[PDB]
Amino acid sequence: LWEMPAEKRIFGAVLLFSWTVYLWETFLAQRQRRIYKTTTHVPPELGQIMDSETFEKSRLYQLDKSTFSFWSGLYSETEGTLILLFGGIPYLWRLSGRFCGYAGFGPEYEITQSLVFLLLATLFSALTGLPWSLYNTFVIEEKHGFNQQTLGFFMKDAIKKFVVTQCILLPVSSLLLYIIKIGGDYFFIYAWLFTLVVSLVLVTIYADYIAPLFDKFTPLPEGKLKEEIEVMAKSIDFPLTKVYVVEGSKRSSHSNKRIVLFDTLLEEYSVLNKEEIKAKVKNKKQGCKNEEVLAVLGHELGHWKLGHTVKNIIISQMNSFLCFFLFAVLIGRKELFAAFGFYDSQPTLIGLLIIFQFIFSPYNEVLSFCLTVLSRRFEFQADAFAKKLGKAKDLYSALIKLNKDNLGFPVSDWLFSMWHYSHPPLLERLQALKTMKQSGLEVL
Ligand SMILES: CCCCCCCCOCCOCCOCCOCCO
Ligand SMILES: CCCCCCCCOCCOCCOCCOCCO
Ligand SMILES: CCCCCCCCOCCOCCOCCOCCO
Ligand SMILES: [Zn+2]
Repeated sequence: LWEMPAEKRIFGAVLLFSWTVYLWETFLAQRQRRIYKTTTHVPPELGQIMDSETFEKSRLYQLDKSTFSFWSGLYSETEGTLILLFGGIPYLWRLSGRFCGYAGFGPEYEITQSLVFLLLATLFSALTGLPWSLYNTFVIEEKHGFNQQTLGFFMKDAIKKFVVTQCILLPVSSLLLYIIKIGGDYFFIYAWLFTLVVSLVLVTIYADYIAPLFDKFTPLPEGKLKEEIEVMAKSIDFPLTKVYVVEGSKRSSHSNKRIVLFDTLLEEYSVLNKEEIKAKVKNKKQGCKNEEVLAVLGHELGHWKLGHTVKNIIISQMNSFLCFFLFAVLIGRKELFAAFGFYDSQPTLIGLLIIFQFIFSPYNEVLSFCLTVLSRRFEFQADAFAKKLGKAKDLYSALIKLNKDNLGFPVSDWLFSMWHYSHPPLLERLQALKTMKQSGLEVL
């Protein structure tokens, strides 16, 4: 192994790391699936939190998602393994060159060929994802009562998302690739700065110019909820401007500056809210009453007051800086390219692909995991901020009702949930909302 050629050590290590992660995640998923199969009546830590009918409905939902997840993750690991072993990436590259030369563009036009590759690669991935997304939407989600869309809506939506993605992706990619080629030895600072500016622009225009292409937004109607939101926002110096409702119910009954609220979150504005004896119980409808929406807003506004959003932005740009720096260190190493079937050329984009996705693999995994732990910490802090606003009782209630409307299963394997859950389990959140309050607490 030591004496194995570097190009073989590189390829082998990327592929073995892939398989290792996949086996670790298959192991974890099995432990969680076992809980769905095993935990067949409500535990006593939970009598007050779910009734037996909702519990079975959630267990059955989550178990179908888990089975679908096993097959998706097996197909995805196989497809990736086979692409790597049989050179699908050099193949698609050479195929992109072939399109270029029948349009009169020779190999010297590398960025052009790169943009063709970007189009085909994203198309391929879009196409191979489509059977799975259709099955999840029109079998799993349909079966358990959540899907609201037709196939025609689904396909209209998919094409529009793909087109809009290309409209932004390709021009931005031609420039970033140019910048990389024309800077140096400090090109990576300008590469980093350009991606920061693109990221800033995109985030600044998304609400007005991209989001309304895909969803219907309407102002929250005048009433008691609109006014309590305004009071709360003032109370924390939040410069609330307008409250909008997004008609998520065009897609799904699931429920999740400006404030935007899903209509499925709102008992009295959900579009989806608008028999042998009882009949009456068939009045159990979706969304949260107003005092619950407010506590959830209290939580969301905690992410703002506590500066979590600013911390996430800083983390992502420091990470982006670090990766562009290391890309600069590594991109002259011709063995990295040869590992993946690029012998006669070292295209810049192929370089980004290999270094950011393959070589940086272990760092990407460690960082994902670190961000997941941090996320859990921020969620407890946002819950605690709503407690501090005086809304613990309503947030407690809110989390139970949303868990029910979305059929969350509130028992999890501790290892699976440590690895995967960006929000702490429901029961851990409810216990935290029950604790005491405040005095001096100056016992540092
Ligand atoms: C290459 C295309 C692959 C197509 C995707 C199939 C995904 C397989 O997952 C199936 C397992 O879970 C599905 C559960 O939903 C069906 C419920 O059937 C009714 C049982 O009462
Ligand atoms: C020679 C080292 C192999 C030890 C780890 C086994 C990896 C198995 O994971 C495969 C899972 O993905 C399905 C597609 O890959 C099938 C080939 O795996 C064979 C591993 O030699
Ligand atoms: C993990 C805690 C989740 C709660 C807060 C979510 C905050 C969103 O953070 C994601 C930010 O990433 C997008 C990058 O934005 C680019 C802005 O560019 C910087 C301009 O100076
Ligand atoms: Zn939160």
